[PDB]
This record gives sequence, C-alpha cells and structure tokens, in this order.
Amino acid sequence: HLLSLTRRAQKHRLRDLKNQVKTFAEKEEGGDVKSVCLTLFLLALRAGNEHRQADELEAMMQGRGFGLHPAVCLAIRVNTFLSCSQYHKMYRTVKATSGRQIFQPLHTLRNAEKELLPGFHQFEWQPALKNVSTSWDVGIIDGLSGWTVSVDDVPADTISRRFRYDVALVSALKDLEEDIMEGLRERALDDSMCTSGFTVVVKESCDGMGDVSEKVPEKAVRFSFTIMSISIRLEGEDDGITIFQEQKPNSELSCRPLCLMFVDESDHETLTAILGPVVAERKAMMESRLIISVGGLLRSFRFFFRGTGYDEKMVREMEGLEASGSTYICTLCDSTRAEASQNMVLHSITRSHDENLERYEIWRKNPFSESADELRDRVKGVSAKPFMETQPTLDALHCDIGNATEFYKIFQDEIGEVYQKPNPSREERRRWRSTLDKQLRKKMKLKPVMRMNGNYARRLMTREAVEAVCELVPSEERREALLKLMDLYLQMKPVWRSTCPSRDCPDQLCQYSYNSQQFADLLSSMFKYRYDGKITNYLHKTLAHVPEIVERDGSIGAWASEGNESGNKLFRRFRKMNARQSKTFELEDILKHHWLYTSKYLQKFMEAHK
Amino acid sequence: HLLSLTRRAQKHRLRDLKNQVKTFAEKEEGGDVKSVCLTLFLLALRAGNEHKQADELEAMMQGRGFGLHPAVCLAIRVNTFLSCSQYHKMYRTVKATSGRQIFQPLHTLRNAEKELLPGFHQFEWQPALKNVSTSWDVGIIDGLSGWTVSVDDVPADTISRRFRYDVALVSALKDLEEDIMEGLRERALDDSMCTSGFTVVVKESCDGMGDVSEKHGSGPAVPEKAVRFSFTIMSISIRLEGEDDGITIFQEQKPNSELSCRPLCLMFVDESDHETLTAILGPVVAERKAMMESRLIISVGGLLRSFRFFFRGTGYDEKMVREMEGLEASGSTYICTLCDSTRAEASQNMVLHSITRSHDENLERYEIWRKNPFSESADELRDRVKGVSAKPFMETQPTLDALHCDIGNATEFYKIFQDEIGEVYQKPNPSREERRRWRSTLDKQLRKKMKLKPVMRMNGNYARRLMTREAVEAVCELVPSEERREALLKLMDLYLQMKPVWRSTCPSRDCPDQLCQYSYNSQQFADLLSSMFKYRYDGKITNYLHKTLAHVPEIVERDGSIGAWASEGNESGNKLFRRFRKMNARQSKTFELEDILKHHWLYTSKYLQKFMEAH
Ligand SMILES: [Ca+2]
Ligand SMILES: [Ca+2]
Ligand SMILES: [Ca+2]
Ligand SMILES: [Zn+2]
Ligand SMILES: [Zn+2]
Repeated sequence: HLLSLTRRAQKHRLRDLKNQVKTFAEKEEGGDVKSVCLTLFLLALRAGNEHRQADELEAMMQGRGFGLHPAVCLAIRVNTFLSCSQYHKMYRTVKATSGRQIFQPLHTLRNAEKELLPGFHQFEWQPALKNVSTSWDVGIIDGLSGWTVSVDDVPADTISRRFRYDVALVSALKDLEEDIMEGLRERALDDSMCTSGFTVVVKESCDGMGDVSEKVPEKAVRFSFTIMSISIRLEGEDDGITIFQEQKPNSELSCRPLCLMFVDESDHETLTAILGPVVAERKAMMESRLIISVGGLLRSFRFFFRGTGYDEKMVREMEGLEASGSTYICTLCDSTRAEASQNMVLHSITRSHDENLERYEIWRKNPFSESADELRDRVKGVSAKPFMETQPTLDALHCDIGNATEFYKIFQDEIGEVYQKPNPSREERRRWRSTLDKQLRKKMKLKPVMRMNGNYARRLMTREAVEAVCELVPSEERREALLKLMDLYLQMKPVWRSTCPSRDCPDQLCQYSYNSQQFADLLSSMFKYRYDGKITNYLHKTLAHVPEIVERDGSIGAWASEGNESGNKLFRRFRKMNARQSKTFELEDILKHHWLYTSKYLQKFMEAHK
Repeated sequence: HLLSLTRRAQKHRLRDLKNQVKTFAEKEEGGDVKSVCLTLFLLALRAGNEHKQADELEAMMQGRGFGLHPAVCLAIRVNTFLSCSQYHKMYRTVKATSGRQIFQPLHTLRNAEKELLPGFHQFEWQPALKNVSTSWDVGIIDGLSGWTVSVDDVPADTISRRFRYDVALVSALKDLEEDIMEGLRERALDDSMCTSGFTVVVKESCDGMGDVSEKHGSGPAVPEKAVRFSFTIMSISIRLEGEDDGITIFQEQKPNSELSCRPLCLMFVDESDHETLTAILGPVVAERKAMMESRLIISVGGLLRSFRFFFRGTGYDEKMVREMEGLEASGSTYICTLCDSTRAEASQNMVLHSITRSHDENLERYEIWRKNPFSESADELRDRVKGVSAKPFMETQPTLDALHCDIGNATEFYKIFQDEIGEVYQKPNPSREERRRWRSTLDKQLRKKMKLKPVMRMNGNYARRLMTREAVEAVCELVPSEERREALLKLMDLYLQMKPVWRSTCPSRDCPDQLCQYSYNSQQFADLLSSMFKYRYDGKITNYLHKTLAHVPEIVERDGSIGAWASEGNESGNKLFRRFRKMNARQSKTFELEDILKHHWLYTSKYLQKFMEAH
C-alpha cells in the first residue's frame, strides 16, 4: 500500500500524477501547486462524508485559533455554572492532552471582567447629578448605605448588595456600544454629527423570592431592569427614529439585576429603608443628560422609566392601596367592586402618581372634616402614602394565571349543577375536582399540581381541552355556552400576549371592543349566578382596560414581568453552585456572576456564528 | 484565487484534474483517491521545508489526538461532575468559537464509553461456575433478584442496583491489563509461558451513609440511608512454574484513596435490618463462594490466560464486623474479634493470645449452640460457645481498624493525666467533684504550655497533638512523684516507638526495626502497665488496648500490612456518592442509583485516572 512506504518509493510511484498536477496547476492557477492539492484533498475527503477531517485540515491551514480569547473563555466559565476549582482542574487536564494552552488560566479572568462589570467607563452629566456623588469608578457596594450600627437604635440587621444605578446603566449602554453603532450604520444616519439626542427607554421591575433554605427570614427580594428601546430624535422636526428595539425582553437572557435584599416583600419599613437610594437616584436621573465616550465620540443621552414588572400585590403595597381584594380593585379605574359586575366595559383610566399623592394629602389633612367612610370615598380609598412610581399597567403572565385558575374552578363547578343546586357543599366540590382531574388525565394526558405555573395555564387553554372537559356537562346548552365562551377567549387573548399587536395582529385589536362586549354579555347572561357582585381583578383589567393601554403605550406583554420572575431560578441555582459561601459575600458574588451572565457581550460570544 | 471559491464552483473548475487523479488511482493504485491525494499533499507541503504542518497532516490520520482522544474527554467529563447539558453546551460553544472540533459530541463519546462499563468483554470459566447464569453480556442489574412482588409476603420496595460480581471483576481486570502487561515487561518474564499461574488478591468493604440530604424532598422519598458495598483490586502475582510461590507483578501504591475503590452495589436501606441486607447480598455472597475454585479465562493482551483469586473480607467497622460474624454486641464479656478471651482473662495476661477465631469454627460453634448436644443451661452454654449466638453468614477475615487505632489510647492517656494530677492510688475512689477539678486544671495546663483547647470527644488530630512527648513532660509539672513521672514518660516513649509500626503501610520495607523489636517492646509496655497501673486494670480492660497489644505481629505476618486493608477508603468515597446524587440523579429512585453507579464506576477506572496526567 501507499501509506506504509517511505517517501522514496511513494514519490517514485506517484511522480506521474505529481507532474500531471504540476503542469495542470501551472496551466490554471499560475504557480500554485499547494492550493491545487489542497482543493483535491478537500474534495476527496468531502465526497466520502468525512467532513470532520476536512474541517480539521482547514483549521490547520491558517486555522482561526489554537487557543481561545479570554472573553469567550469567561463566557463558557459562567454560562455553564462551573466552579473555579472545576475550571482550573479541567484546564490543567486539557493542557496536558496535546495542549498548546487552550483555555485561559483562571487568574486572567479575574482581571478580564474589569471591562464588563460596573464601574469602569468614565462619564459625566449636565447638569451635575443632584444628591448622587460624582465619583464613578466604584462598583459593587453594600446595600445599607451607612446604617449607623448603634444597637439600641433601629437595628442594622439586613444583608443586601446593589450598584449605583447610573453606573449600572452606563455599563449596559457602553456594553451595547457595538449594537448601537451597528444600528446607526444600518439606519444610514450620519455617525459624527447627530450624536447628542438619543433617548433610551428602559424598564425596571422587582419581585421577590420566598422561603430559601438559608446557609432574618428565608425569603428574599431581587430588583432588576432591562433595556427596551434606544431611539433618536436628532436633528429635529421629527418625533424620533428607533435605533434598536430589543427583540426578546421576555427571556431572562436580558434581565440585568441591580439589587438584592435578604428580606420579605411585606416588611415595608425594611424595604423602603433599603430602597431609598434606588428611588432617589432614579429620580435624579430623569432630569439631567448623560455624556459617555461611545462610537469614538462624546455622546449624549436622556432617559424615561417604565415601571411595569410587578405582580399586583406589590404594586398596591407600593402605590399605597389596600391589597388586595377590598372595595377598590381597579389599579386604574375608581370603580367599586360590585358595580364592575353589571357594567364591565367603559372605564376611564385615572390612577396616577401625582394625584395619588394629592389624595393621600387630602386623607391626612381631612380638610372637609368628614367621617371615616365618606373619607374613604371622597379620596377613593388611598390611605397609605405611595412612595415608588408605577407605570399604570398589568403583568402579562398573571393575567394568564388568574384566567387559568378561574376557568379551572368554573369547570369544577359546571361538572355538577349549581344553577340547579344553588349552594353546593364542600365534599361535592372535592369530588367534582377529582372527576375533573380524571377527565383532564384520561384525555390530554395531564397531571395535577399544587399551584399553576405558566405551562399548566397554556395547556389549560386549548379548545380541545374544553372539548374533553365539556363531555361531562349535563346541559348541552351550557356545554355549547362555555364552548363559545372559550372561543371568544381564544380570539381575544393573544392581544396582550403579543409582543407588538400593532405588528403581530391588528385585526383582533380592532375587533377587541365588540369581542370584549360580547364576552361580557355572555358571561353576565348565562353566568350571573356567580358574578352577581363579585368579580376578579385581571378579568376586570382584560375586559375593561386592555384597549386603552394597547392604544397608548404601543404594546403590552412587551413589558412582561415574566422575565424577572421566570429567570429568578438563576438565583436559585447560583446559590447552590458558585456560592462563596457566607451571606456577607453570598450576595456579592451571586450578583457578580448574574450580571456577568446577563450582558449581551458574552451572549454574543456564546452564539458564535449560530 | 482558488482559496476563496465555493466548493460547487471549485469542483466545477477542478473536475478535469479530478478525473485525472481518478484514472491514475484506477490504473496504478487500484482506484483509491484518498491515499493518492494525501501523499500528494504531503510531498507538496514538504517541498517548502514546512515540516510541522506536514507532520500534523500525517498524524491527523490515526493520531495527534484527532481533535482530542474521545476517551480522554469522557474522563475529563466524569472527573469533574460535569453534567450532560453543560457538556453539550460548552461543546457547541468551543466548536463554533474557534473553527475546530476540540471535544467530541455526546452520542459518540457515550458509544465509546460502552467499552468501559461491565458487560462488554468475552471471557470463560474452567470449570464452569456453580449455579451462575452462563450469559456474559449483561450490565446493570436490579438487586431485588426477581423478588415476587406479591403484596401479602414481605414487600419488594427496597430499591437497589448492582452488578454480576464476576462481570465487574472482568471489567476491572481488563482495565488493569495494561499495567499487568507492562509489569511482565519490567520483570522480563516470558509471555507464552506466563499464561496460567496468576493470582489476584481482592479487598472489599461495606459501610452506609446516614440520612443523606438531598434537594426537593420536603417529604420522605426514602432519600436517607444508603449502604455501598464495594471492592478494590489489591495485588497480582505469579505462580508459574517451578517453586515461584509469588513474584508481585503489581502491588497497588495507595489503597486508601477512593480514586481506587470500585463500587459494586448500592442499596437504599439502612444497615439496621438484617432482613433486607441479607436479602440483597445473598446473590453476591454465593457468587463470591462460587468464585474461589474454578479458574477465569481472559482474552487479555491477545492471549487467553488463566486467573485464580484469593479473597479477604476486611473493610468493615466493628459494628457490622460483629453483625456478619454472629457475635453478640457490643461490649460484653467477649470483646476481641480474634482472641475469644473475656475482659478478666485479658486483664490477667495481655499479650499471650493466639488467633483462634475463624469463620468455619464459628459456624461450628453456632451448630453447638442451637442443638446444645449437652442440654446445658442458657448462660453456661453461651459461655461454652464463646460469643457465637447467631448463625454468621459472611466469611470475612477481620483486621484492626487502622483509622481510629488511637482513640481509646488517647482517652486512656487522658484519664491517666486526670488521675495523675490526682493521687488516685492514694485516694482509691474519688467522686465527680475532684474528677471535674482535675479535668479543668489539666486542660488549663495543656492550653498554657502546648496551646490546645479542651474538647468533648477525641477525633484523630486531637489525639495526634496529644501523643507528644512535649505534652507529657509539660504535664509532668503537675504530678508530684517523679517515679510516676518517669513511668508515664517511658509509657509515652514506648507508645511512640510502637504506633507507627501499625499506622504505616508496611514496616517490612518502611521500618523493620521496631517490628523485629515489637513483641519485646509491647511486653515491656504490658509490664509497666500491670505494674504501675494495675490498680486501674484489675479486670476492666478496654477493647482497643487488647487489640493493639494483642495480635499486630500475627496480622502483619499472616497479611503483610494493616493500613493497606482499612476501610478508611470507603469513608472518603461516600463524599463522592453525595455529590453525584446532587448533580447527576435522573430524579427517579428507580433510575437514580443506576445513573449514580454508572458515573461512579467511570470515576474509579485506572484507565481514566491515567488519562489524568496532571503535569
Ligand atoms: Ca411572581
Ligand atoms: Ca459507619
Ligand atoms: Ca460510616
Ligand atoms: Zn377599572
Ligand atoms: Zn490470640
């Protein structure tokens, strides 16, 4: 065979085809025999489906990399939840095997992120920022903000960490620097001038995490935000031009954490005491403008803030309402509970921050000297002083969740007879639930849970799930009734689920008024037995308040809180794997790893040409 | 330029030279395009004196670590707890990162793996095994052993996983094939003449982990107890052909590190009940019995070779040691696992004891006890049977625990100091007050001079830091009679000459000096003891002291070591277990142990640790 022989006998045997390739290459390629036999080797290896050896060959012939850049290394290090011990061991090992040192040694990451973490890119503002120190190079800071440790006084008992909000934002923007310049180039706009009038709208959000087995209670609260839109109004005479709208704000892959507090959602004192910094600097932000070094030039930025991502309970407890099922229910309309049953559609949005402060002041002073309940009424029941701003809108997920649980219960009830038997008893409810679970399991292959997450909800909204259910309905009238109800629901739901209804499906949106009206009509007429005076919140939102906000603020579901809560399982796992561990640090390093896992840059390096 | 053109257009452009090379291979080389173009590209690279790229090109066929040797990658996965999802992720990551295939994808790595688990190599056994399925290709079996699930009878819920013991063997042996062959190469022993006379020595151990913690188990899913029965190949020598009773072809270099301790079976049942434990281990024990006589035939290194084994059952702790010997528990008159003496006769004399205990004679004593062929009364019969009360079931030569091996000695020297600050043979019976007093003054003394806090229980390191001539001569300051000071000082010094004799791996090559003096040294020790502290050992003697002053020479003669048979190893390996359950359970106890065992067995292969060079 040719492969076991020496080069003397090999070249002696092959000299005919060697000079054949020689003359043919001097004929076609002009003095390039090496690339000719390279293309011959590539074709002979690809014809046999051994693409792997051809790829190794092409990675040898001027191959991109023997060893990797420290950046993508840090990416792999975090984006798979590996320990530092783990990475070092793997590193030594692989460096032994054929190793031209491939990964980077652990040491080099610890000063390779100084380019990605907060507190590294100089900047300033005009005017100078009020009540917020003009020192920038700092990074992570303990979350107490100098709580005078005196024992007898109010205790110093909370463990928390956070950033300077502004440093977080500038990290985020200087991070997106690449994409913003690329988009400016894509919009074909000039790049040197018109570099002083960008408007970046970015949503904040905050929700908790209860009962964590701690290594002060078990619960915890995480506070994050995500950049949504970056647009330009320059040079003027126009409203603006969107430079970069985020494509997938729902996925936690864009949910950058900004503070963490080992406390509970209810301890209003402790929560505000830690949050004062955050609120105050958010306040000072919206005034001035921001100068960074970006695109090679000193560029300017303004800001607006959309506070969306909160479950209801939080919104109430932070807007100073009465959570959660009391007389006042609509976080937007001043309607009482019961009147939202006879009428369900026309409800103007009124609730707003400034007037809520006004109403609280009216409560405190009581200039009219009214008695208790008229005082509740004239102020429309705003007793607690709100402290944090809110944008007036609802989460996208928990609408789905509440609708799911309500349909679940309405099925459990329509299994039996409640308009034939007005007040059923508890055991009948348990049995109807049991036969409902049997129906949902025998068909559709669905198992019960304690509480319904998003996936169980999405499963419980298929029309065929309602078909399998309604088989047990005795009255075929009521059967078709809930079928038409479900149909209306399916036609109307993807409106708020949509990321952009003005681009997804404007048809249901334009047909949403009449669809909602017909929905409320069927619900009342065939089901007043149950919604005489008691109605639920998200239902009220979706049958009374969807069209207003969908008209005004571009899109809902776009501002899903889904991201923060959904992603919070990252806070679950990080605590396990990469802990320090000691709660003095546990936060600090968790937050570090989190934000690291959050920036675009390493996600980009994770994609690596699809 | 030809380097930038697409492959469809470059095929259309070089199709004519493609037909030229095709007909050249058809006429001269038999129609092979690949070898032709490979040697062509080699001789074109070597024309530019570019030797490095040419040698990479040539080795890339059948060498160079193609992107990396897939076996190495499976290892580096296991050796770091790295989970499948992770692996795939970072794999795509690095491949799409830099233009190459560095690691191998899963499916192929795992197909390659299937050559390392049990149940992959043929073998034979001459003569055939006794009542053992002739099949050879099976793998991870269920340890219930076909338990008829009928509700009425004792339930069959106990979940277990294990191996056909023989197959686990043939796996571990086919692993250490490489080492036995290289060792035959160093010893220069012939090969067509070393095919038969082989003997492998097998160590074993079995302990259980308490109430293991796990995640997402707020209610009981019996995720608490686990008893991991395991073994580890100890040595291999030769027996062909003349006298040559043994040439140690391979002796393990460190039998304690769990890196070398292979698992055999895992059972979600506490060591408590005899029921389930015998229920599962029965198959294993019967197999071990049927594996002593007949000879195992292995296709190793290209040769069909014969193998016999010797079996030692060691790595058990005192509790289960009794529980598989049929003795009572625990600290009754019968105290020594080897010298069947009681406390009082061990207090009269302390070193004249012959190892008489053996599994067979204990079986015999059990028959004696059950029949009572003399109709003797209860207690008198238990005396005449000497500790054997329950039918033992598991042959196992016990040995002194190399782990504690000191703790009774430590508490004894502690009591010595506490009673020497007192004048205990001047006031023969003190109550609790002077007891706590002497304790406190002694502990303040130790903290003053050697800087050690007092403790409630004696671990290892406290004992080590306590058996220091420094602590002894420093606490001598408190005892008034210098006669007794020299007494306890000679005590400590003899103890310090004699403890490394057993603590070490093998004195026959480490320190034979104290070994050849050991019987005499221990005799002087017992003399000093029953001379100056006979007030203290009238008839009350603790266990560890009998064991240490008892038989160490007899053991190291019958065996050749102590630390080379301890169960310390398994106590480390439990850590492994935990972590694996933490990071590789499949979330179903029906599948859990199967997965855990698979990964662990991978983690304990001499093959894969050998791929852990770490230079
Ligand atoms: Ca939530
Ligand atoms: Ca134990
Ligand atoms: Ca144990
Ligand atoms: Zn309303
Ligand atoms: Zn003896």
